[PDB]
Amino acid sequence: MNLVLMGLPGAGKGTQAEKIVEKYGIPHISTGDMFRAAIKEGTELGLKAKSFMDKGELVPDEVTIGIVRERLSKDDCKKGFLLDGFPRTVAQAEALDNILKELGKKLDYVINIEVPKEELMERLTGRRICKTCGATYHLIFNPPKVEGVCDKCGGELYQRADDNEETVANRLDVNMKQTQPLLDFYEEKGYLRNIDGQQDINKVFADIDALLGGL
Ligand SMILES: Nc1ncnc2c1ncn2[C@@H]1O[C@H](COP(=O)(O)OP(=O)(O)OP(=O)(O)OP(=O)(O)OP(=O)(O)OC[C@H]2O[C@@H](n3cnc4c(N)ncnc43)[C@H](O)[C@@H]2O)[C@@H](O)[C@H]1O
Ligand SMILES: [Mg+2]
Ligand SMILES: [Zn+2]
Repeated sequence: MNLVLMGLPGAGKGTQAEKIVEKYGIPHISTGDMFRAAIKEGTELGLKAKSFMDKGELVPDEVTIGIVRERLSKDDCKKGFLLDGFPRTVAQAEALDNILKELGKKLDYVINIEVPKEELMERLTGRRICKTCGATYHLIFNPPKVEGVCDKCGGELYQRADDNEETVANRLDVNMKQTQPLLDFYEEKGYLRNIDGQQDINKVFADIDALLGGL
């Protein structure tokens, strides 16, 4: 099961990834998580990635493609993987097509979670994230059981630094620009599937899981 999740910032990629992982346990490969970890530990690639992230810009394609190519070469990706947030440019999609050729592999689906851009700033500025397990919640749209507390592991919820209004405006503009050409690229391959991201979280997943049924 070789999958890509795509979607504009705040459409609900991470939320659906956790469900897909919870049910199928395929590795979750998130370029955002990889960069964020690189930052936590002060590698030079991490420190250079931070300046783009802080501004809501994309990290350059060469860097991103390099780390994905190395990550997909591991034994845990031999039977399946869930790419989350990569590709997000056509150039990344071309790279991925060729990385996969090198490995003797092919994508099964690119799952695009669609939500109108005009709803998305609200989704990110109100997001709260578990410090321990990374599960996400939203103060209005999807709150936790107890204010301040993750329902999964009990950890404390924080605001991600790039979920600032100004950074969010730039992330939506940057990703909007990249999205239509990427959609066209995969629509031509035949394995792009669009999911209505406006529905409730379980129903979105239901729609995704209809596709994943043939493992
Ligand atoms: N490939 C690449 N190339 C170059 N640079 C790269 C890169 N990948 C990453 N980067 C760099 O790293 C940065 C961060 O990238 P990354 O971490 O990938 O962020 P992103 O793509 O902006 O996605 P987000 O995590 O913001 O949103 P999400 O859709 O996953 O939302 P969630 O499920 O939490 O949901 C959002 C909110 O909505 C809520 N919610 C979700 N679903 C629903 C629903 N159905 N109903 C109600 N509320 C919902 C949630 O509770 C939550 O509060 C980039 O800006 C860039 O700088
Ligand atoms: Mg995410
Ligand atoms: Zn948690």
